[PDB]
Amino acid sequence: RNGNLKVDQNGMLTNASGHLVLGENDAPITLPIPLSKIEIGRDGTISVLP
Amino acid sequence: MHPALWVSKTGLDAQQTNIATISNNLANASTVGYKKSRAVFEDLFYQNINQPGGQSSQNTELPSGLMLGAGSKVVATQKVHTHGNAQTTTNALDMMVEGDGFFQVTLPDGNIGYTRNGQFTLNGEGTLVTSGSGYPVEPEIVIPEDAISITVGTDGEVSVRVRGQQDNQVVGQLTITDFVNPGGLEPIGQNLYLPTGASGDPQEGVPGLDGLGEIRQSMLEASNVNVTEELVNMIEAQRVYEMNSKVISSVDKMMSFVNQQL
Amino acid sequence: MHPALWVSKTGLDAQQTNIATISNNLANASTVGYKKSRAVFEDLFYQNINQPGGQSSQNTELPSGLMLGAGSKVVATQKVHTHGNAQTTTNALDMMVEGDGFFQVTLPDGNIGYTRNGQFTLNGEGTLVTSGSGYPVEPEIVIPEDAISITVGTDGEVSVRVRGQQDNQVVGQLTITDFVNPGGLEPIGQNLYLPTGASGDPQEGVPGLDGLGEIRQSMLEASNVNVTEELVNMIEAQRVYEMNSKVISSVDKMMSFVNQQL
Amino acid sequence: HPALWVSKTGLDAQQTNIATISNNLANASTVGYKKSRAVFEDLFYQNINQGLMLGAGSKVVATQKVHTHGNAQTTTNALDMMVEGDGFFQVTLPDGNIGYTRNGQFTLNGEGTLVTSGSGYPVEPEIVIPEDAISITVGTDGEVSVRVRGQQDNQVVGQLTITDFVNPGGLEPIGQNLYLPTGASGDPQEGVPGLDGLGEIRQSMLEASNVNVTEELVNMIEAQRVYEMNSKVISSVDKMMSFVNQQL
Amino acid sequence: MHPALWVSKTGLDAQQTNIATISNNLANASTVGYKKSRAVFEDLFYQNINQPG
Repeated sequence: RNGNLKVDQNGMLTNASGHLVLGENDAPITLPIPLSKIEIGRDGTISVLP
Repeated sequence: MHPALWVSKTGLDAQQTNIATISNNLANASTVGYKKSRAVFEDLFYQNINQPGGQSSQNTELPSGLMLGAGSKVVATQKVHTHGNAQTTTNALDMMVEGDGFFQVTLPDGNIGYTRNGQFTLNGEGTLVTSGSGYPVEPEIVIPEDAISITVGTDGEVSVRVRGQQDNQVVGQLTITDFVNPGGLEPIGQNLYLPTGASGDPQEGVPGLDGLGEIRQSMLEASNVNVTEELVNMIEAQRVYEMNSKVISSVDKMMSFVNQQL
Repeated sequence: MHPALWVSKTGLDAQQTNIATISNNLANASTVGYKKSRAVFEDLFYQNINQPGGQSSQNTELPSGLMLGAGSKVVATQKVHTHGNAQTTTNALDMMVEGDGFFQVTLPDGNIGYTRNGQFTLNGEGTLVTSGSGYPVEPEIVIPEDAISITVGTDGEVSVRVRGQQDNQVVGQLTITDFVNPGGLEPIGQNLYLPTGASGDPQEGVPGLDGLGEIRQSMLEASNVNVTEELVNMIEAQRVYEMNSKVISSVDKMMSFVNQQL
Repeated sequence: HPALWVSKTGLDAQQTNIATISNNLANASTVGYKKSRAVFEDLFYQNINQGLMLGAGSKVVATQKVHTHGNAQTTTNALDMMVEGDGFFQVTLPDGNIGYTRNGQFTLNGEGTLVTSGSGYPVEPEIVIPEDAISITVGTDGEVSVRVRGQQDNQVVGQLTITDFVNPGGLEPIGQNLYLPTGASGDPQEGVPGLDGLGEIRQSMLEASNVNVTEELVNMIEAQRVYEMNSKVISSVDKMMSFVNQQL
Repeated sequence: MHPALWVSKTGLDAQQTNIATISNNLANASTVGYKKSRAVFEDLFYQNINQPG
């Protein structure tokens, strides 16, 4: 229940404890490296701007 | 020692780290390009006592599977790189980045440190340097002595006006660096950051293309600290600090009753 | 440590955002073509301790459940795009849009920015540009050096008076862009907006047909801020901000009293 | 010792009470917000000997939302509106169910559909403002019309509707100034906004919060003192027990 | 220390620039071949918390 998330140098989404955040395919979320604006949705949808 | 004593002591250290983080933000409440930090807490591991050895799981809602925690700790002091407000100043040598970007300065040891502080000035030779320690800005920008006014374009192009020559002449162009994870940068003081493994690779470019920010002349980026927010966090951290001391006193008084009465 | 401590902190944060929007409106009380903003408040989620309408321990629906709020926040900043008052000037290059429409300019990156500011001028080559940073106006309007006066038609037709010639020569046709939701534009400063996903497709055409506004020469559009309203909104924001600090102080006293007693 | 736990319920009751007060003061500027007050009741009683009654403390059983209409705020925007009476704007949640709101700060999306100025949920029924419109007018009965150049008389693009509930306090707040109908809320009564008890749509108008900031500050005074009073009983029982096991 | 403090500081500086422009024109109310001046205002950057769209 700790939502103190962060983005590493490779885009993998982790939390404050270092645990990798699971995604839609039951796999860790890996976002594109060159981001411009991360805007998480209310339902959990992650919309990012390249 | 008694386990209850050390569990509360770890809570006291966590709050003491939190206090030192809050006081750092309030001290840097006027620094230009300063990003506030927040202490992140997490619990310490849970130990099975009534299972033989370190065996775990099974019936965790029974005396056999009772698990006891070890306290709390501060795992990371996270830098909040929220864009700060702009200060409009009349000095023509101070600059600002709106959006993502870091100014680049050349450290004495050779490498380049990345800064959000745009309070620059000129040295004896005319090279643009930081108005603090004096580390030159990369790329090197040299101002001719006959120049009258310095104009820095929104894409980093520095041009000067020379009397007797219509139209400005360009004497250099700045570049700014953006990182994949600016929160992974290592602070070294002097409003300077150093690249690390968790940060990523320095991605330079013209300030205004490929998602980079723009250079604003005669403006300064104020610190993004919220003085009221720090004071509210100070209240919560103070009361939690006192609460853990109550437990330590309670354990000491309980044990003092044993060896005295018994 | 106490829910009321953090619930009131959200109220403090909400007012700080609210005051920052009010201060921005008063700062831009003389900016040409500036649309005022208002912060949009909303409550946070409610903890569902007791279900409203759910069966109780005696099989009776609860007419009102025990739902605890979490505070409030500013969720959006809505810009009111109502037309401002007109200022009559003697400059022949400053224009105004009577009705919906935005002038389009070419940004240094290459994209098109949309502006309500009409203060324009000419560069060295005679192309119509912005009076501020100097970006050209789309479509480019080149004023020949043999012209003695400039007349901008109601439908954006630019004509110049040339000595030795009757029937003034037309040198270009200006077009303006309207949006279904101008409040969805992204303010990038410099009186410039960028199209977004919720702004809608740009609709470009002659200034005066299909719901587009008309261009008036030698007239400027004043800001639409209500200076008296911002002062009253500052009175409200200051007092609500203080009253939230009253709760945090009272909770601090409560926790201090408990530590001394318990 | 039951005395400690009796006071602990009194401490927990006031902590929940202060939480509602802080939420009332936090939402002192939220448009269309209804303040709520905590409801206290005493716990069950016990007969020890048998006719001696001993209480168990107190608790907060409900947070009653007072749906009294707030004051009026005059605005210049042509899309924010207020229901002058009883009624709720209905919006379409992403889940497909219809949510109900009293905040009237609306706007248009990319296609012209009327949506909320916050999360962006569409407003039911869907009203689409054409790109040729120069002004938007909302009547006292929800009749939305647009002024189109080159054509005399405003054409009607739709008509807004509102819903009234027998017991608005039975609604379940889900944040974002939105409510979900529940079992005790009632049966959603739609209709023309202005007939049959339904309120009237007031364009370019907003409904301010109805919180009484003076009352909340006074409520903090009584809640704080009673909270500190219950701590004194706990401290006294602590010293009473500490005296006995030390004396004997 | 406060976002409103910095925003209003820019407003004060802008108005001082506006007044000095107004004062210069009134000082040169009798100068031959003097062209009056007008101050051009423009808002600064907007911090992007939630992206529109």
